[PDB]
Amino acid sequence: GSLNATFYAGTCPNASAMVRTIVQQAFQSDSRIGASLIRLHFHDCFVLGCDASILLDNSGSIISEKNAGPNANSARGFNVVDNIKTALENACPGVVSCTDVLALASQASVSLSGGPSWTVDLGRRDTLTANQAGANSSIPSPTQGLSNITSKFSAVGLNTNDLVALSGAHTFGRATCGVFSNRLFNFSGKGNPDPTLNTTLLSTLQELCPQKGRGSGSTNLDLSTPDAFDNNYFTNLQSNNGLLQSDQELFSTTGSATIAIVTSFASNQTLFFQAFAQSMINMGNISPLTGSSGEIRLDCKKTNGSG
Ligand SMILES: *[C@@H]1O[C@H](CO)[C@@H](O[C@@H]2O[C@H](CO)[C@@H](O[C@@H]3O[C@H](CO)[C@@H](O)[C@H](O[C@H]4O[C@H](CO)[C@@H](O)[C@H](O)[C@@H]4O)[C@@H]3O[C@@H]3OC[C@@H](O)[C@H](O)[C@H]3O)[C@H](O)[C@H]2NC(C)=O)[C@H](O[C@@H]2O[C@@H](C)[C@@H](O)[C@@H](O)[C@@H]2O)[C@H]1NC(C)=O
Ligand SMILES: *[C@@H]1O[C@H](CO)[C@@H](O[C@H]2O[C@H](CO)[C@@H](O[C@@H]3O[C@H](CO)[C@@H](O)[C@H](O[C@@H]4O[C@H](CO)[C@@H](O)[C@H](O)[C@@H]4O)[C@@H]3O[C@@H]3OC[C@@H](O)[C@H](O)[C@H]3O)[C@H](O)[C@H]2NC(C)=O)[C@H](O[C@H]2O[C@@H](C)[C@@H](O)[C@@H](O)[C@@H]2O)[C@H]1NC(C)=O
Ligand SMILES: *[C@@H]1O[C@H](CO)[C@@H](O[C@@H]2O[C@H](CO)[C@@H](OC3O[C@H](CO)[C@@H](O)[C@H](O)[C@@H]3O)[C@H](O)[C@H]2NC(C)=O)[C@H](O[C@@H]2O[C@@H](C)[C@@H](O)[C@@H](O)[C@@H]2O)[C@H]1NC(C)=O
Ligand SMILES: *[C@@H]1O[C@H](CO)[C@@H](O[C@@H]2O[C@H](CO)[C@@H](O[C@H]3O[C@H](CO)[C@@H](O)[C@H](O)[C@@H]3O)[C@H](O)[C@H]2NC(C)=O)[C@H](O[C@@H]2O[C@@H](C)[C@@H](O)[C@@H](O)[C@@H]2O)[C@H]1NC(C)=O
Ligand SMILES: *[C@@H]1O[C@H](CO)[C@@H](O[C@@H]2O[C@H](CO)[C@@H](O[C@H]3O[C@H](CO)[C@@H](O)[C@H](O)[C@@H]3O)[C@H](O)[C@H]2NC(C)=O)[C@H](O[C@H]2O[C@@H](C)[C@@H](O)[C@@H](O)[C@@H]2O)[C@H]1NC(C)=O
Ligand code: HEM
Ligand SMILES: *[C@@H]1O[C@H](CO)[C@@H](O[C@@H]2O[C@H](CO)[C@@H](O)[C@H](O)[C@H]2NC(C)=O)[C@H](O)[C@H]1NC(C)=O
Ligand SMILES: [Ca+2]
Ligand SMILES: [Ca+2]
Repeated sequence: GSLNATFYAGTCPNASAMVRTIVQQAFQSDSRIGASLIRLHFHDCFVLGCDASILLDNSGSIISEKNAGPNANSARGFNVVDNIKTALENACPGVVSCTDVLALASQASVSLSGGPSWTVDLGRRDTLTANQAGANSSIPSPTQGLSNITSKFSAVGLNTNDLVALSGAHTFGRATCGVFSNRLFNFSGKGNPDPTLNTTLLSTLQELCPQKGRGSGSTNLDLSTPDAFDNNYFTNLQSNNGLLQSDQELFSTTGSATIAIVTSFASNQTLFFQAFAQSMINMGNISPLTGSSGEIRLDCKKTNGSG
């Protein structure tokens, strides 16, 4: 419905700088926050479009996406999002959508982490509903395999190029034992660890995530540069060092078109950065609410009139 770069030009011209300022503050105490923030945009877009559905808390009317499988005890940064919103509301009351906040924060997070900048498209509007069931089914799982994951991307209009570049977001941030422990001991019922997992990594992960353990351990998505936004994620894959089954599958899946793309990104960081920016824009374009559909939420946690 034609999101555009200049949507707030009249009404909140400095929105981008303001978001960036808050995200930078946030980074001061939490190295992980930029990663968590971009993930929220991803999880937002993949369920009923980039409509801030994910942000909504439980109520009598709302069964929160926060409780969905991919989100529960995993998704994070909601308080920081509130802090960004509070700044915007103070400068430009009633203007900037939560859906837009997520898009803007994503760019700030990458740029602040040494990554590329891109021109965020704006004009999204905030949903009055959540779709927990959609979150359970629409969002890719790390263990469902590349074909299913690729279908899930297609399903929202994102192609293989998009999939590989976007997977590059795993260049920063963290993962809990449970999302990758299937690799560790009895992979795919084989009785052995995933052979595509670098044995050096395997050994440390095994210690981190003991087989009859509680699963509290957490580690870096990118063992090379856990916080910098760079192409090391791709180089890692070349060395069997991708963390998630879904990560490594991009390189190790015999005959996958993904392999050449990863190699290309591994060779040329600039190329990866350019592709990542375009892909972020593409993801950001998924099924927006626009015009007078939806609302501008005053508090991202709640529909207007609920708090
Ligand atoms: C990026 O996306 C933005 C959102 O779509 C664009 O801005 C919107 O642009 C429209 C105009 O096309 C703005 O609409 C108006 O809103 C005011 C009230 O707030 C109305 O009074 C006004 O209506 C009168 O003018 C009409 C002519 O346009 C008459 O036909 C009408 O009878 C009235 O006399 C008008 O309301 C629009 O009228 C036409 C309808 O088709 C339309 O449904 C109705 O909304 C709108 O306010 C604005 N939204 C925001 C948040 O700014 C944006 O467009 C550019 O920037 C704006 C500010 C305008 O200057 C546009 O002319 C300009 O193209 C766009 N930017 C780019 C580069 O694409
Ligand atoms: C790594 O993961 C693998 C997957 O879990 C696992 O593999 C095997 O898993 C199970 C073993 O528990 C195998 O299933 C069994 O198959 C035989 C014969 O086909 C059945 O006789 C078994 O029945 C059992 O027998 C009684 C009846 O007499 C059952 O009532 C009872 O449930 C009992 O479990 C059993 O059958 C299953 O029974 C329950 C049904 O709901 C299932 O549909 C049915 O399959 C399975 O054949 C085998 N799969 C594969 C791909 O190999 C690995 O376990 C191995 O180590 C041991 C635990 C031992 O089970 C070995 O046989 C396995 O090879 C596991 N490997 C490691 C090291 O952890
Ligand atoms: C979407 O996925 C989430 C996460 O799996 C569903 O929520 C979870 O559902 C389970 C079981 O229905 C709850 O669990 C218990 O865990 C045991 C299962 O191994 C049960 O035997 C035992 O009864 C426990 O009470 C989880 O607590 C729950 N997890 C979270 C974070 O909320 C979710 O399911 C929805 O919510 C449930 C509470 C049920 O009401 C479901 O009917 C309901 O569908 C999934 N949501 C949708 C729309 O599919
Ligand atoms: C590493 O990746 C970067 C980015 O993808 C490559 O540089 C880009 O190369 C493209 C060409 O494929 C180049 O393309 C456009 O811009 C032109 C106008 O400026 C336009 O006329 C043209 O139609 C294209 O749309 C693009 O500008 C450029 N991006 C940047 C930021 O420089 C890079 O390419 C190598 O260097 C470029 C300049 C070109 O000479 C290529 O032929 C080279 O391959 C990649 N390096 C390597 C070794 O592959
Ligand atoms: C298991 O993980 C190991 C550690 O990451 C990995 O070894 C390392 O592989 C890299 C890549 O070749 C080596 O790096 C040099 O060269 C490139 C130049 O482009 C640089 O980017 C690097 O920074 C570095 O200069 C690195 O030295 C190497 N470390 C050790 C101790 O060997 C293992 O890779 C082995 O298998 C291949 C990937 C191949 O590269 C081997 O040479 C390498 O030893 C990795 N094991 C497996 C099976 O993937
Ligand atoms: C391609 C399919 C994808 C799968 C299977 C996947 C799965 C996962 C999993 C399992 C985690 C760890 C969750 C946890 O341990 O709590 C995670 C974290 C993360 N995801 Fe992905 N994801 C995918 C795509 C994406 C995309 C498209 C983006 C952004 C553009 C993204 C950004 C992130 C970030 C930054 C983290 C770390 C978050 C943090 O530290 O808070 N992922 N993802
Ligand atoms: C646009 O936004 C930026 C950031 O919020 C504004 O600049 C900051 O202004 C404060 C207040 O004096 C300073 O403490 C910061 O050091 C500044 N940060 C940066 C990155 O510049 C800026 O003034 C805003 N411009 C307008 C017209 O409102
Ligand atoms: Ca959504
Ligand atoms: Ca990195």
